[PDB]
Amino acid sequence: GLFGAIAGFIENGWEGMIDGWYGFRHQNSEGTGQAADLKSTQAAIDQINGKLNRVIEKTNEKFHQIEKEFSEVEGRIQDLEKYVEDTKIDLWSYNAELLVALENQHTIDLTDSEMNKLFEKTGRQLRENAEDMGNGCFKIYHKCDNACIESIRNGTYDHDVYRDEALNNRFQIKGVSGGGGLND
Amino acid sequence: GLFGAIAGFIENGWEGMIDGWYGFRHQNSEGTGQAADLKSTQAAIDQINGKLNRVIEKTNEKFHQIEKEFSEVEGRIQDLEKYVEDTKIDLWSYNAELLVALENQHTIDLTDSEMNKLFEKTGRQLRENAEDMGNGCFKIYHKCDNACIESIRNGTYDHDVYRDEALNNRFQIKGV
Amino acid sequence: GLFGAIAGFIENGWEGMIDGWYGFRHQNSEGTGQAADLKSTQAAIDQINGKLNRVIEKNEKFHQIEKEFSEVEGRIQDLEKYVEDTKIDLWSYNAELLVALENQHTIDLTDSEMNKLFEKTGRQLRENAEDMGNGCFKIYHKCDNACIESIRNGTYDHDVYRDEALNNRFQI
Amino acid sequence: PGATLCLGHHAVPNGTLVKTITDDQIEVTNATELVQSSSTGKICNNPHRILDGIDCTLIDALLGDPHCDVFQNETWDLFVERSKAFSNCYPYDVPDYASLRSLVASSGTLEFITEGFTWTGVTQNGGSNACKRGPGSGFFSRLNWLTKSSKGSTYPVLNVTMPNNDNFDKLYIWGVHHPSTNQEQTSLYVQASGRVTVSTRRSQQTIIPNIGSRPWVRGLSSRISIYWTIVKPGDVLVINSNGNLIAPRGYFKMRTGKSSIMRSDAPIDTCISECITPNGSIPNDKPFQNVNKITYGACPKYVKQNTLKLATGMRNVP
Amino acid sequence: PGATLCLGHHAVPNGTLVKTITDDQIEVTNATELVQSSSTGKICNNPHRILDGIDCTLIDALLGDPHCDVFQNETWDLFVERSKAFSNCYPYDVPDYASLRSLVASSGTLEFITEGFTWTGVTQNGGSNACKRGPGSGFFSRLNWLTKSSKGSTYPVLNVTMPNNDNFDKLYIWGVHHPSTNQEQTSLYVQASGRVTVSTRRSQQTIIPNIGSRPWVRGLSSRISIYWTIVKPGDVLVINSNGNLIAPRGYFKMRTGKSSIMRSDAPIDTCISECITPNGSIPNDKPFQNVNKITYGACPKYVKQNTLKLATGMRNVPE
Amino acid sequence: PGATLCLGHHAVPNGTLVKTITDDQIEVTNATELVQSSSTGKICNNPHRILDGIDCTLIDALLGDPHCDVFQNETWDLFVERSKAFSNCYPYDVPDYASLRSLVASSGTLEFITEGFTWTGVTQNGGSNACKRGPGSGFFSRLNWLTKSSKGSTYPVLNVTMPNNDNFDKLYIWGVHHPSTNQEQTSLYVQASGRVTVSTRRSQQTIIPNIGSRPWVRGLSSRISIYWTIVKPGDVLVINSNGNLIAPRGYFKMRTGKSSIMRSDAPIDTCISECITPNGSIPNDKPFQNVNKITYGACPKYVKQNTLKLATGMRNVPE
Ligand SMILES: *[C@@H]1O[C@H](CO)[C@@H](O[C@@H]2O[C@H](CO)[C@@H](O[C@@H]3O[C@H](CO)[C@@H](O)[C@H](O)[C@@H]3O)[C@H](O)[C@H]2NC(C)=O)[C@H](O)[C@H]1NC(C)=O
Ligand SMILES: *[C@@H]1O[C@H](CO)[C@@H](O[C@@H]2O[C@H](CO)[C@@H](O[C@@H]3O[C@H](CO)[C@@H](O)[C@H](O)[C@@H]3O)[C@H](O)[C@H]2NC(C)=O)[C@H](O)[C@H]1NC(C)=O
Ligand SMILES: *[C@@H]1O[C@H](CO)[C@@H](O[C@@H]2O[C@H](CO)[C@@H](O[C@@H]3O[C@H](CO)[C@@H](O)[C@H](O)[C@@H]3O)[C@H](O)[C@H]2NC(C)=O)[C@H](O)[C@H]1NC(C)=O
Ligand SMILES: *[C@@H]1O[C@H](CO)[C@@H](O[C@@H]2O[C@H](CO)[C@@H](O)[C@H](O)[C@H]2NC(C)=O)[C@H](O)[C@H]1NC(C)=O
Ligand SMILES: *[C@@H]1O[C@H](CO)[C@@H](O[C@@H]2O[C@H](CO)[C@@H](O)[C@H](O)[C@H]2NC(C)=O)[C@H](O)[C@H]1NC(C)=O
Ligand SMILES: *[C@@H]1O[C@H](CO)[C@@H](O[C@@H]2O[C@H](CO)[C@@H](O)[C@H](O)[C@H]2NC(C)=O)[C@H](O)[C@H]1NC(C)=O
Ligand SMILES: *[C@@H]1O[C@H](CO)[C@@H](O)[C@H](O)[C@H]1NC(C)=O
Ligand SMILES: *[C@@H]1O[C@H](CO)[C@@H](O)[C@H](O)[C@H]1NC(C)=O
Ligand SMILES: *[C@@H]1O[C@H](CO)[C@@H](O)[C@H](O)[C@H]1NC(C)=O
Ligand SMILES: *[C@@H]1O[C@H](CO)[C@@H](O)[C@H](O)[C@H]1NC(C)=O
Repeated sequence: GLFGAIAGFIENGWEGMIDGWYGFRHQNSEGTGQAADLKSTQAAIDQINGKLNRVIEKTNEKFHQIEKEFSEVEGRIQDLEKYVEDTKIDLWSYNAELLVALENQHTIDLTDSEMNKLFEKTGRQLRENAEDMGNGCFKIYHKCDNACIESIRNGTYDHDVYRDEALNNRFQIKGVSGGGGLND
Repeated sequence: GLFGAIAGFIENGWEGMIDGWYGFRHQNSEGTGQAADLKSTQAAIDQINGKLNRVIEKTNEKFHQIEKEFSEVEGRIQDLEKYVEDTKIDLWSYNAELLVALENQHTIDLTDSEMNKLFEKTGRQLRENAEDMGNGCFKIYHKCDNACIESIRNGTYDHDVYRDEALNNRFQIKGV
Repeated sequence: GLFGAIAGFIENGWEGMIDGWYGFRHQNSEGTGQAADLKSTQAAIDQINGKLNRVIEKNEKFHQIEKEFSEVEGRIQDLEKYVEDTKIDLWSYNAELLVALENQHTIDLTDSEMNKLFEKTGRQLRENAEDMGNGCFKIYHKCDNACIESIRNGTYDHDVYRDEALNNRFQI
Repeated sequence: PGATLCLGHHAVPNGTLVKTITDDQIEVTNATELVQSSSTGKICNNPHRILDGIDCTLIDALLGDPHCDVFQNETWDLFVERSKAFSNCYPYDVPDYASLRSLVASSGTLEFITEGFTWTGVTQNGGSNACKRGPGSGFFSRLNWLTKSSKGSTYPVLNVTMPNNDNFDKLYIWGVHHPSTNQEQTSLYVQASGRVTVSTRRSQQTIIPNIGSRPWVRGLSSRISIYWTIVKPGDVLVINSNGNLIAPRGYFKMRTGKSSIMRSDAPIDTCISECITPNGSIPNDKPFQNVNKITYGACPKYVKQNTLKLATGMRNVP
Repeated sequence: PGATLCLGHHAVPNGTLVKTITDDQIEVTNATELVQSSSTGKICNNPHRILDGIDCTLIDALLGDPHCDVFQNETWDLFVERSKAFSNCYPYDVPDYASLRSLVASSGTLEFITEGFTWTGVTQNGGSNACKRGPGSGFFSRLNWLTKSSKGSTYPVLNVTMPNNDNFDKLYIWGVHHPSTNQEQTSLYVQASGRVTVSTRRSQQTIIPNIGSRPWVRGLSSRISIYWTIVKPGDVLVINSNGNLIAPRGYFKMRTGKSSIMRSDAPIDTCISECITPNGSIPNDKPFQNVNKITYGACPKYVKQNTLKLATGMRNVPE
Repeated sequence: PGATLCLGHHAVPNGTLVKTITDDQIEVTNATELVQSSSTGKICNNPHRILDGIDCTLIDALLGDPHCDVFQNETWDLFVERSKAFSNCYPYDVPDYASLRSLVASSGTLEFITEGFTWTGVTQNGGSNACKRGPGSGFFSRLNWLTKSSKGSTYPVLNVTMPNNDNFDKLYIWGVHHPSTNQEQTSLYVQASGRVTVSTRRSQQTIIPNIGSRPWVRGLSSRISIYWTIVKPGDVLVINSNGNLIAPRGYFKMRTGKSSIMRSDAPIDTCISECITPNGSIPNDKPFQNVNKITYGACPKYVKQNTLKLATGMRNVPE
């Protein structure tokens, strides 16, 4: 995939995830949980559908045509009839095969792309409160009960609320005299 | 778009931006400004012209051909003449339909791409002195005057000059 | 390129790298080196090769229509010539469109594999490095050769160096 | 102290392999098949008007072979010709048979309007044992076999004319009789050599009968050759002949439309389907099909592949 | 005390919908039309040589139908036939008319060379009042109607030869006369039924005339049937008739090139277009056109779509 | 005291230009050619059975022109007709020559089975100095010129029948003789007018000879016209004539398969090659070719471009 998230830094999919194409697993003080993300899931589905409906839109209607089977040998004129029809099937077989190979290449990349888009969105929303662990997971540097997680999934998460707590946990250096702040 | 910036984290386009395809808006101690970016605007344009010039390039001279209309019913040979021309038109019709659809998809995606590239390009300049606000905007944590905004726009900006100031603002931290 | 790595924030390529399509050049205490990343190289080459095998995959035709004529005949010869000329134009179009599409996609997937390796590296480095904006990472701690190697085979434990690096980054 | 948030995508246990530009087979979560590769083996009697030839070819229905009389005036969207069709009238051929069959099939009608030809001086309505009609002798319903006058022993130049003052095209089917011996030729037509010229203002056909021995076909060595003439509105038919004329009795109305003809052995049964193949109706929800290159109606296009999977989901990584 | 730098892209007040792989309609900032769907309605006389048939068909101009005499030795890139054209000579037919029309149209010239055929023993330059040249009887200019000698009963077996000693192909047009009655047959040609055999070294045609009535046209019940023979260099024509021969007076010069013929009722005009349709010239800056499947020149390709919009700008997002 | 780790990609000293959707020419490290534009100049004799006609056409090999007797019972995948081929027997034509040449070429065989036709009342094995065999006159090997009986000067109504009791289709080749004078007609066949009628249960052909002069070929103004009839299993051939019959001696076996014919002046060579063009074999490791639109075998598809470059490396951006 072009974007490197599905079969990329995401190690593998979730078979337990059965109500969405993309989502969030987490761990916090109240344990683990899972939720599909509807927006990115629908975005993929709408595009695939759009594509699906382009390709299967009924366009072809023909009635009286040339003969394509013959019961006697005639030479020149029958040669050309067979030639004409053989030439057409080949062109259409080629369009056919090219279409699905191209389309599938693209379906894979746009679904890889959605995953990637969801990951960057979540990252951008976290700001300085988390770090990209490099495998599709963010490590969140403050206390984040279930209400909190839900605020990141629904996009209401206010980073400012936690920035002080986060930065404080995040950049502690063992060798200097700066662990946590102890001012009240 | 596959890259998530246009109709993506950039909420919308600027109709007042009329001197370029991509560019910057800013606010600093001296008020606000807008400026278009040339490299990305031309990179997009050059790509689109390249393909428009390919597509519309004249490539079809035909002179004597088969008849395509008839004024008497004839049977076999005329059946073949109509079938041949109708087969042809259908294949060229498919080609043309597909052509435009593939191109329009790519066009939308490269322009999305050029926009994303300019953003990443600007992110890398700023190093640790600013933060991606998640909507195509950077909060810059030092005092950056017009000369300074202009140095980010023309690509000469020196982050070390502003780093100690910006780092100190980014990481200031309140107790409970 | 769509991804902006090749002919993008990487300014040029390395003629000296003759054993990979992608790789690392490093500088540290111990000197300078260079290695190819075999995985991203193999991913590129695998995708080019599949694309090639599909295209150069072997039609067979035998008795056909005549295509050159030694006598003026009119209506039936007209049609025969038209059939063949129409055919040739249609395949000619296919051929042309095919390579243009493929070449466009080759350039972009190789740009893509470059970008993916640069990002894989950045994620390993966590808070211990900064992206200089030209495809280089400034590493803020003492990284000898076995350290550089650990990055290149993806076993670099970033916690080992975080303390050192963090204190070097946040300096004056 | 902290939390971890993990972004992910779904997967299924075992998905489908598809082709791409760079991979021959790669696994995705769902795919859909784009080639119709099968049929029920029945031709749907709806929505097209199917007309089953059964024992009759279209041409035998046109000419009027007695066992085809039930087809008089029929109309069809599709005429279906069967393997077991047979001719049972006077042995005949049709120069350019494929064209008459084509143009009649495409017209979609056998509406026949008989006209008052006057054949002065000859005997009409001849019949053969090769074409029986009940226990009697007979002939193609639409043709009029003419011979020397009953008691004069004379055959004149017949010279009749018939104008088209209608607003449609008229189709005339006529014939020429080829005897086996000179005794037969002069016995039927008096003149040692016949002639048949059928013409309009701008076009003409003139035919010379062939005399000779031929293998028996239904007890006879003699033959009829079938010809046709289209007469547009405003034009005129003229028939001229001094022997061997198999006379037209009138014209077929001609139409333009979606009508055609198809060879097939598939039965016709209750269902609705826009697309017909010799192998039975097929669904047209897919863009392509591999059943038969011969089709009729709203049809998927014929490709050589028997399968083409279109991916409808992301790459599958379990 | 700080600053904000915002990245962004332009938008316009009103964008164009276009089709994509994924979307039936999506708004971009700009697009361009790839299908030509309009014509000025006139055929441009440049740069292709246009000959307007007017009252005449090519075949009638080829044969020498008198009101088509103005087309003698003419040349064209495109011959234009009007539906108002009409025949005004001896009633005739051309077996495979379409092929004669095509091969001549494709040759691009009615250049005719008379040759000194000798018709020993017959009256030449026959004429009819169905084919008037001015007030009086006449015939096609390029054909020569031979009848019995002006002595009572003689029509010999005509037997003549004409060699192609040139380095181009020669096109001979000739004919067979079909009288309307037996009296007519023997009165023109003496013999009860005639014959015409025209042949070269590797080909032959013989046509037997048929006596009988055809519908009345310009006073006649008779017909002439037109035939042709191409003689290659080195080959030699032979004409062998014992009646009913409508003779050639020479040959047409054959050529190869871009020449054709088109049925149109569109006025010629003084302008330029490379592409011609029965509808007039159309511009060829677009790769496709929806005007007519019949074209001539450097033309956009015919497609069944009347519009195809090619996005030439980014996606359009105004809020 | 830190470290730099750089990410990069390779480059080559001089790479190759390719086309893309957006760029006419853009440099990549490496491409490959998809259009075959060269031939070895010679036709490879494996894996297809090539048969060189040399001086002979297929129709002459079929009929049995004496200088073609070598080709009796020959078979081929590809029959090769040389431009230098010539006829040397009775001057003849085939109406619809191209179709007979097509269906025989496509049958792949000239296997002949002589049959025991009985020609009662007529002299057989007519010959001509236009076709010379051994010390005297001669004729086409597979045809049988019938003339009047030697004493009595009498030519009967010929009536033979011949049933097909095999399970294959038989091809019969027969013909009609067109004399140049009545005197010649009657001295050969007695009857002033001849007639040939060949029929099966499915079909019938009656041909009437035409008396008169065609151009001199090898001494003759006379001509023979060739016709053919296919007789299916369970069917029967009836031949009925009272003059001018060029009778058959048997039938050609008919087959279906991959057989064809090609016109070429390429020498034949001992080599292996799946693809043949008039120019010689071309390799088929590319999908397209610019060599000839005429091909036989497993062949690249003909296109108009003489080169198409397929990039197989990254974009090349030198230092
Ligand atoms: C020319 O030769 C052909 C072939 O011999 C002759 O045709 C033959 O004529 C006889 C009698 O007219 C036919 O015979 C019969 O067989 C059927 C069963 O098939 C039977 O029902 C009859 O009672 C009778 O026995 C024979 O079929 C027929 N052959 C063909 C091929 O038609 C022909 O008569 C000869 N022509 C002349 C003018 O002599
Ligand atoms: C065979 O029958 C045809 C038709 O019945 C006869 O043709 C007819 O001959 C007459 C006498 O010349 C033609 O008549 C005239 O009508 C035109 C207008 O159409 C008018 O301008 C003349 O002044 C005259 O009144 C008639 O049109 C022509 N009919 C047809 C259909 O061709 C023909 O004469 C008969 N043949 C013989 C030899 O008996
Ligand atoms: C009808 O006219 C043609 C042409 O005038 C006559 O054909 C001619 O017959 C003479 C002798 O048969 C041929 O003469 C010779 O010339 C060749 C060289 O070309 C030479 O090899 C011979 O020794 C002889 O001198 C002449 O070529 C031939 N003409 C053509 C063009 O075919 C024909 O005889 C006339 N018809 C009748 C039956 O009189
Ligand atoms: C549809 O009917 C055609 C009958 O014509 C079937 O095709 C024949 O298939 C066999 C082997 O599969 C071939 O050997 C014949 O050459 C075919 N005939 C022709 C003319 O192609 C076909 O299998 C049927 N298909 C389906 C799906 O029913
Ligand atoms: C170009 O000319 C043609 C023919 O003169 C026009 O096409 C006819 O269009 C009507 C309705 O558009 C149909 O009823 C006829 O069937 C057409 N003829 C055929 C066979 O297609 C056409 O519309 C003109 N186009 C332009 C651009 O003016
Ligand atoms: C293959 O052979 C053909 C003829 O044998 C060559 O084509 C001819 O090429 C010349 C050069 O343009 C033309 O003027 C002729 O019109 C050609 N014939 C046709 C019908 O196109 C061709 O050049 C040969 N190929 C090679 C590679 O030698
Ligand atoms: C055949 O149709 C014609 C059409 O009007 C009619 O005159 C005639 O009586 C019909 N006979 C039938 C319906 O069999
Ligand atoms: C629209 O695009 C076309 C081609 O890209 C260009 O000619 C034109 O100038 C553009 N129009 C505008 C509004 O810029
Ligand atoms: C051709 O082969 C057949 C097969 O038996 C044989 O009858 C005949 O003798 C052979 N032909 C020749 C030229 O002898
Ligand atoms: C160029 O590419 C082709 C196919 O990718 C390959 O066969 C060849 O080895 C490459 N050449 C170089 C210079 O590596």
